[PDB]
Amino acid sequence: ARPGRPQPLRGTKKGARLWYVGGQQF
Amino acid sequence: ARPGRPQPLRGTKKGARLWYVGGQQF
Amino acid sequence: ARPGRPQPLRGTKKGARLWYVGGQQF
Amino acid sequence: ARPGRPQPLRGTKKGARLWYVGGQQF
Amino acid sequence: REIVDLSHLAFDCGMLGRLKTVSWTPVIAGDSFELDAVGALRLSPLRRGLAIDSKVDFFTFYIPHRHVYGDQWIQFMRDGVNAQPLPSVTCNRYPDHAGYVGTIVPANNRIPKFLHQSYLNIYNNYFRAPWMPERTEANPSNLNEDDARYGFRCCHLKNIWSAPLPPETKLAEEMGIESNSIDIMGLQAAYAQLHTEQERTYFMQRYRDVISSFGGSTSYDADNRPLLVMHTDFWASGYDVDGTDQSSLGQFSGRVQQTFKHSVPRFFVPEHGVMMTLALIRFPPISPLEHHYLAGKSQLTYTDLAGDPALIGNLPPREISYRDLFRDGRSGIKIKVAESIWYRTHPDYVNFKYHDLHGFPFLDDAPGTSTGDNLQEAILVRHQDYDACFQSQQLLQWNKQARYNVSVYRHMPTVRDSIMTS
Amino acid sequence: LIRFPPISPLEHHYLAGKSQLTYTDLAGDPALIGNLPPREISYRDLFRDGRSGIKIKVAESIWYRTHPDYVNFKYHDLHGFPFLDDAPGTSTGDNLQEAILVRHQDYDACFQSQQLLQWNKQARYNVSVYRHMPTVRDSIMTS
Amino acid sequence: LIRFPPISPLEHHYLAGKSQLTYTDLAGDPALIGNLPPREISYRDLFRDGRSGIKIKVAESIWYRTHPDYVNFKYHDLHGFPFLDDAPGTSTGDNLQEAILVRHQDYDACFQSQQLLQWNKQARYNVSVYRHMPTVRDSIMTS
Amino acid sequence: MYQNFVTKHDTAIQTSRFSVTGNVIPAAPTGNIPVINGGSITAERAVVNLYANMNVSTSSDGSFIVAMKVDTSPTDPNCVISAGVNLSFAGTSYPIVGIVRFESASEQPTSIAGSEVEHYPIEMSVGSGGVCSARDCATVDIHPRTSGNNVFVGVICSSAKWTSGRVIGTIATTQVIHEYQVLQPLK
Amino acid sequence: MYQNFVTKHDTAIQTSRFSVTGNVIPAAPTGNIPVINGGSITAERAVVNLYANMNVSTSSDGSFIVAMKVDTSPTDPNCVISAGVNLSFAGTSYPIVGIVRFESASEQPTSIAGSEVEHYPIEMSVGSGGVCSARDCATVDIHPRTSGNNVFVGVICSSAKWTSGRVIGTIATTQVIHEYQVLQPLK
Amino acid sequence: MYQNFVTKHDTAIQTSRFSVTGNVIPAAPTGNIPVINGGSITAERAVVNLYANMNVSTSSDGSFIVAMKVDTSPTDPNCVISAGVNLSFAGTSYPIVGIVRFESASEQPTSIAGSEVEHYPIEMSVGSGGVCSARDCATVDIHPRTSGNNVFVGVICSSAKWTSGRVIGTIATTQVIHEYQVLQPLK
Amino acid sequence: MYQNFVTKHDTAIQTSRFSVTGNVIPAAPTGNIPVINGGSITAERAVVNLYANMNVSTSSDGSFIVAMKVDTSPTDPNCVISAGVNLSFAGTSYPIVGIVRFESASEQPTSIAGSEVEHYPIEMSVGSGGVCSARDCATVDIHPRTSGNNVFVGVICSSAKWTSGRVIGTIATTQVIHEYQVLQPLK
DNA sequence: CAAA
DNA sequence: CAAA
DNA sequence: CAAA
DNA sequence: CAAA
Repeated sequence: ARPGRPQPLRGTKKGARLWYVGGQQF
Repeated sequence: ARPGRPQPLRGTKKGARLWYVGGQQF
Repeated sequence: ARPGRPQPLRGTKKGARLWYVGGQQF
Repeated sequence: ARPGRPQPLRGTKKGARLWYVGGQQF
Repeated sequence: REIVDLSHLAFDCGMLGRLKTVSWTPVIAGDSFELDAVGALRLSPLRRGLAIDSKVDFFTFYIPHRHVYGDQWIQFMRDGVNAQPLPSVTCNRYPDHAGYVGTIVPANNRIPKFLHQSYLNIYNNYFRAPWMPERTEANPSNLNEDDARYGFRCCHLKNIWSAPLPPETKLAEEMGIESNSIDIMGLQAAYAQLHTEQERTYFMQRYRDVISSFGGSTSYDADNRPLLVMHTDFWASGYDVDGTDQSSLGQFSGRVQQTFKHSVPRFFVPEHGVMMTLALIRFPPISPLEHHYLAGKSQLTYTDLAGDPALIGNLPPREISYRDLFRDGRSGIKIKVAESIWYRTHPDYVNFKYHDLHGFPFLDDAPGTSTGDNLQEAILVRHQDYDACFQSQQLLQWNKQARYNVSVYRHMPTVRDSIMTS
Repeated sequence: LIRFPPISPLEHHYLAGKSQLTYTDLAGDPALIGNLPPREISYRDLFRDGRSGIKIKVAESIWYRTHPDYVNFKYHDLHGFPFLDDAPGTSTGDNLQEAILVRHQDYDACFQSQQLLQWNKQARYNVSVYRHMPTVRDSIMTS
Repeated sequence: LIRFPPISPLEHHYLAGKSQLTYTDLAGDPALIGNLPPREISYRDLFRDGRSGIKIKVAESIWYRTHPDYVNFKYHDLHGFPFLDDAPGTSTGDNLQEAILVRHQDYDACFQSQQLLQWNKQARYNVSVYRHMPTVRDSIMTS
Repeated sequence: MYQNFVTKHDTAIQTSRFSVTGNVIPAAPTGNIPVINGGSITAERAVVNLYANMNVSTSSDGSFIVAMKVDTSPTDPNCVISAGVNLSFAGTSYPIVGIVRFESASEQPTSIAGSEVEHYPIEMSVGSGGVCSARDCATVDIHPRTSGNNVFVGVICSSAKWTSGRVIGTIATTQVIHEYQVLQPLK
Repeated sequence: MYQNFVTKHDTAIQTSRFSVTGNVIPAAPTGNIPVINGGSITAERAVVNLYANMNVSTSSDGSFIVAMKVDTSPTDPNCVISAGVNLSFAGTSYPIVGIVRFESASEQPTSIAGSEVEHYPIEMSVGSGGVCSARDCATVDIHPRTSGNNVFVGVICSSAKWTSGRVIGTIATTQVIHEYQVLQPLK
Repeated sequence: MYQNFVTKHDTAIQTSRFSVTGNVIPAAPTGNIPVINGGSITAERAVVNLYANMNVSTSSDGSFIVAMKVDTSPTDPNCVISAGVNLSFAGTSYPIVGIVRFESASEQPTSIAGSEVEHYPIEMSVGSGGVCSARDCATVDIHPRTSGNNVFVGVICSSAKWTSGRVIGTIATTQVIHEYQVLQPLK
Repeated sequence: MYQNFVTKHDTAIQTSRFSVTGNVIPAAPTGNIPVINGGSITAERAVVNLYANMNVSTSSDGSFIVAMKVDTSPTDPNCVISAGVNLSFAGTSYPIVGIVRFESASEQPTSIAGSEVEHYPIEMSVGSGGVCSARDCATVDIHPRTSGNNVFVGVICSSAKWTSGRVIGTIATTQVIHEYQVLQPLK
């Protein structure tokens, strides 16, 4: 049981690299 | 610029006497 | 007379055991 | 990410003079 | 050296996945440019309550006019008061068809090249997948309806299917053999060579990355790339408005509404150019139609489940299709992932029931399910995927109102000095 | 005097308007900016629907001394924002003065109902004045 | 697992139900409570609409070891409260197990619209796992 | 003024349309009523265009039906079902309409017994000699009462005294489990 | 009492008006329907005044249309389209109305095939022998389904049995993408 | 139950009343329409009682008008104008009504050219053979479009085929710039 | 669905009822109108049942009235007055109704001069040849304009061409100064 | 309020 | 505001 | 980001 | 929870 008033969920975000795609992609 | 949240205006109210009417009138 | 703003009621929950049913049941 | 609750934007307002118009204009 | 106050406010709005310019300021060689943008960002009214926040990204790049106008610029500057006037480029005969670069199409349906070329350059050097076709559109009129008004599309937030291995990734390297013998010394070089090839394919597709690889460097002028001056980002949260009438009582509408600052530290502008600042709102690619890769495989092999190190480090990539990740996954979309990558990351879950619930910013339809068996099209954010959850895009998907405080020190005579002759 | 800053989704940066960008514009060369005569430009040069008959004389490279407010066209026909959804003085004719002065009709658009005109206020004005003034008694009394 | 405490305006204290109140019930004599065999009673003995075919074996004087929740009958037909407005297992038949397990339909009554079923939740699951795992690079790189 | 965005019936949009021509054989509740749908609308939103001849080969006083297959996915006990009809008859017969619900193990019902039809009256916009109009809805339990059948709903049209003659118009009906989004200028 | 400021249809104000006289040739859905607009309203708010003769040179049972060109600017998938009609016919024919949507690469459609017309029923204020009245609206996808055409909407008027004779009234229709502001005394 | 306090039209209270008897000469839109007001209501709330003979000395298909002078004080671009009519004719002619706006430098217009009249359709309560009823309103720009004239509004009544005969009822119309206060028991 | 608890007219409950039989002598506004109430309802909520013969001993085109005595206690300038009528005539005459207000020093008015009657139009549910129906209300100043009289309100019924014949139905009318409480299941 |  |  |  |  946590007091606070419901907050919307944010980012699904750690260790080393995962995504290699050839260079930087935002 | 004044912070407060809008208040309704009150009385239009000083020096010496102005209203002579014969005696006391409320 | 208690100040607070009305709260919904929770659990109907003590001494020793009451419910024997053969093992653990959630 | 800034906490505050959204405020309406005010004035688009500095260095030296820009507007010469012949004299004072409000 | 005096202060020039270019502070100004702006009211904008755009589609989800697309990258829009929000404020561009021309600068001069010698200018010391500082920018503090502050304001709030929102999204068109939602259908139901709030589900999840959108990640908002703000960027501020600096692009020398030289990058745009080329050698033609060097002359412009060299010839000085003689120089052949710089050419402008064309937009379609519509007011909005200039949006992507933060401006109404001027009276003459033509905007300055640096605005357009910069937007491209920015897009090609930072937003598109390194393997995707480089955007080349000559003029703002070669741009289509959506793009020209809303900005180019960008990639979904990186996940197992939105951030695969470049499609042309080697899945096997063949080496020539005689008939009964093999040059083990050759087989040696063979591998080494492959290495150099992979290193590149995987993360050195851009020249700069290759050089950096040797432990060198490259001016932004080397490969003519916009200079990323500042990049902030945040999550857009808000609140629910409660229904209070006979039929609305018990209903809720989500009003996303986040305040934010985007500050750019004093910056020295070496050559005449543009300071462009763009935004990009996106929703994490949640789908009630996605499942854990392992739940999908039909024949679970040791090589999958076991997670044996000895294997995970020596097998070639794996070719799988969206079918393997979504129930309605398009099978014609093949992506090459890294082995046991499903053990390096867990996918978001949405009970199917939200499947047909209008109002949540989820992908209620397997990514790229209406673009065809084209990977790139699936990876880039289709903003229509969201039309579903907004009560009324009277101001497109999102919109924002902010004040851009800009202070620039520069060699500039005073207005008086300009208007006075003697 | 209540006013709204003249924001317009129809205005653009002067430089985005010029067709032939010359050194004398872009460069921002000091030597020039301090010795050239003013520049005659028309509202057309500042708004897409800018009335061309309205000529204004600005100071050279003044577009480098100030940045204009931006409103994505989309707000163009959105009833409710106090913006100038129509290039200034677009319905007063090729008359500069008329464009410069604030046309209050430009705002009728965004108000749900001017039952009390555009704006309205309620305030108390406290005023104290010292002055040579006989007392009301002295006025009404003869003797 | 979400559940609502089994409150029913149709349940009553066992003792209010018994017709012939015996010493062995009311008295609560220890000597007895510890040596008698269990007691077979039916749901009829606990609810007004209690299904009589449902027999349960309780411990003697167990009604003295626990008090039941009360709901004025009036809430009986009031749509909106998560109570069991119908004696448990009243529509599953003379089957005990079926009465004991939670019938979620017993609740359809109080929800304005199960567009997201009875309940629903949104949470973030932060998971950190240490494990022998080559790096993605090591997986994609051959040499 | 302010545009009204609420309505008792939202006519399906681009889908679920079937045109029906030919002879419509009205019937009495003592027999089997004609369900003029062979290609019965599915999505449970149905729009049916009428351009046929109202023929009295059977009884002079009867009723014909237009129906759709109820989507039973929703766990909600029952949802709203709206209908919007506009029929113009040649032969003055004082038409009449309403909403109905009936089950059948058959996927494409051609006719349904009258003693197997449930009625739900609705405010009739008009009921003149040759034109009935109505745009309304009603509450209907959407789950099959007999383990096995498919649930059907639709508008029924009756008359105390029919009259051979061409009939024209539209019969729209929908199960509200979705409210069509719409540009509301002020949001 | 309190004045009601909501309404299913706001009749265009000073603009978009066209008067139409002459012969109106009703047609059957098997052929091409008459779109009595040569100077078809644009702003997607249309007011059409009728003072013509309802002639039956073709079939006795048909329908004619009044239309307007939908503004497709809005990114919203679809918006509301309201209509307000008042027609008084001489020849008793029990009129009938509704809203329709149809596309055509042609800018000023003169007629449209019936198999190319989409219907949207609306509560008819009245549908007497010689006068149909209605003020309602419906939800309609405003984007061209076939890359290239222009989208049209309007009210259609039909009858099971027409009757040569003069017809008079007004046919108003609007695409709600703007709610007209209005003096509300208490704000 | 709860009493409804909203309404599309509030009939003027103690003021603005004029009784009109005599012959009403309906006309066609090609000519000048009869404005049966000599003592035209001012306060821009008008109630007109009818007890006259509908005479066809001119054309058989026409229309007559009842009007009032719009108050132009309000700075608001346009306000609502409601009308409430109840007409019973002897001669079956299927009446019809609506609201109109027209200007004229004349203070007490006796007739107005049809090509100078603007229409605004309104939901007709009823439109039977001998009785039209309606209580509705519409949005109308209240400012004179031509520097100099006075603005007029009112309800117009038309027919495709009139019929000599007595007509009776009431024609009420108002410019909403005031909502009548009213005893609401629960406040 | 959700039950609607608002309404333009609440019919008095157990009180204020009077049955009226006999001959109803409609009259013209030039003469004195028949107020068919001798035992005129008081509580200012009136329900009158009709089962009489519509006789034309006087003029063929007229009107009769049903009224009630307005309670003037309320200090509020004016309150709402609702009416709910349902009349079925034998002789086709296209009835018509509305609300009226008139004063008279007389406690039980038997008839009132037409030039002494104030009209307030109301949306007529229906106005067919033989049946008028209506449930609406209007704003009416409840205080006596002439120091001394009693104020009366009620529904008036008129026709352009009456026709001897039996009439049946109910005439209900009420001065809203009380909203009847009612079981609302969800509170 | 005698601002006597 | 002569950012004289 | 070569988690080189 | 053997309130063994």
